[PDB]
Amino acid sequence: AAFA
Amino acid sequence: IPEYVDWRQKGAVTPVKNQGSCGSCWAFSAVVTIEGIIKIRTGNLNQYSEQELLDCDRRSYGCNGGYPWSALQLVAQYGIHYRNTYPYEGVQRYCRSREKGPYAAKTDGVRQVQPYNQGALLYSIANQPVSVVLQAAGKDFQLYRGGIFVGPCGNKVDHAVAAVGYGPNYILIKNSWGTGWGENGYIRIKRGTGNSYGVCGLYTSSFYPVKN
Repeated sequence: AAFA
Repeated sequence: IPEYVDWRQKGAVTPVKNQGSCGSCWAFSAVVTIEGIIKIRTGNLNQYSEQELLDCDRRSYGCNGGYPWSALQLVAQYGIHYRNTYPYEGVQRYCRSREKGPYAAKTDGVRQVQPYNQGALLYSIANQPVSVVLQAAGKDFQLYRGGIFVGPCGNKVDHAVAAVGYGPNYILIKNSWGTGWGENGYIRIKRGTGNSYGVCGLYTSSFYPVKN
């Protein structure tokens, strides 16, 4: 998944 | 491999910043990475635009998700502008790179540090700062107003920051929040405990460009  | 490594007093890191209500961790962490290296050889300290990285990196999900390791790669491939010719606004938009004109900074590659190895993290952090991740969704790390974070926290990595020094026992990290957090936008986590993953999962996946 992507880092926010 | 000094007993102490601070790049601040080394003239490598600039003032602190905030991503704001923008989930853009990743682009900020990067700008600091590239930045560091850029000043390590040339002897010229610069503030590059993260906003650009947001609007340009479609591989990342801008204002809410990304890969500190796309950003860098991106730069090396293309480049990156100043934070003046592309100041941060906080909202992802149309790539201005091209429209902005000639690039100002452009690296010569990106490499990753072998996950789960402090010994390895340091070395690289010794040769030049690095982009590192961890658990911030933390309710403690969220409240940190100065100290040495031990926890509690988890292994559910989901926020990217930057390491700009370490000590015999504390690792120094630059946060993408205001200077109204931790110790003036800075936070010291503890190393050497056995926790391979590293407290808050700070040893999961780290990175950095290359420069000749």
